[PDB]
Amino acid sequence: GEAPNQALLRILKETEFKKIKVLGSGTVYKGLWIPEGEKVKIPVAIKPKANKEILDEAYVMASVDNPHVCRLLGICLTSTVQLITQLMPFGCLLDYVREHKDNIGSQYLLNWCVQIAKGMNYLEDRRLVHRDLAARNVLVKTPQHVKITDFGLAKLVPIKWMALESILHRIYTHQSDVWSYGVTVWELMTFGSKPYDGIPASEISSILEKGERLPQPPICTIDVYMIMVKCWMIDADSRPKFRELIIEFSKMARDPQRYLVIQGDDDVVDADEYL
Ligand SMILES: C#Cc1cccc(Nc2ncnc3cc4c(cc23)OCCOCCOCCO4)c1
Repeated sequence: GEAPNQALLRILKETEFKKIKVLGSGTVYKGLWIPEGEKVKIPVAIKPKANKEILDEAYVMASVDNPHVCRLLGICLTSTVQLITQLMPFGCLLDYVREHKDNIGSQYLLNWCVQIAKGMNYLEDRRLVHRDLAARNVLVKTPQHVKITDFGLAKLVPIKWMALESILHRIYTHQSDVWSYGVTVWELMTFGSKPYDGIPASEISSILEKGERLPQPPICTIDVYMIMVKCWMIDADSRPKFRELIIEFSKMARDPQRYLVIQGDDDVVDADEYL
């Protein structure tokens, strides 16, 4: 009794877009997409067995439409399978936060938390479990506007971001995503620290069983840290809902310095305007 997935799968002529540079290495390039009969230029990222998987990704990305999730613009079916998406010029948020450590205020950190919760709440609406929420998989369109990406694991192994019940019984829920939301917030609040750094993943299951959790980040008031901790409750239903994380961080974002203590407080069209 599910709704029909009427998303459109756009097939792009490879002559419609111009690669311009490698961004990473699986390979992602920067380029420009010029819809043939349209006077627009669109900044884009361009990304058996392997083909099957990347098309699962294309499936998920084409089926989401929300200001805080990356949506597939199209695929190109040439010698290889290329996913074409909105270019996120500032890269992923894990790198971004490490590079600008000394220039990120409480307002930005809390706003990122709100926007990521909105993206995740949207995916919950769409009955989608991301299964790989993490700061590396959140992209930065502008410092003011981040979006969740990498749906290569989503469904309707990153041990250090995973709910305990996922490490134990490979169970995954919107509430196991909340757990990953909490590890991702911890990544941001520590300006990109590696969680459980030095602790091999084999030990993670046991550490979490003894009751250990990531420590309280220096800039974090107990209010913010307490929210993180709640995402790490053993009882998955005792963890916050995304719609609540949105609300709580919204409140905090209205007075950020009360919640984070930080020393120093032509013819181009962005994809978001190409509908
Ligand atoms: C289709 C598709 C698809 C599916 C999953 C992930 C991505 N990934 C991306 N989507 C949009 N824009 C990006 C911009 C990047 C980038 C990756 C991007 O590479 C991060 C490495 O750091 C370089 C920093 O350079 C600045 C810009 O880099 C694309």
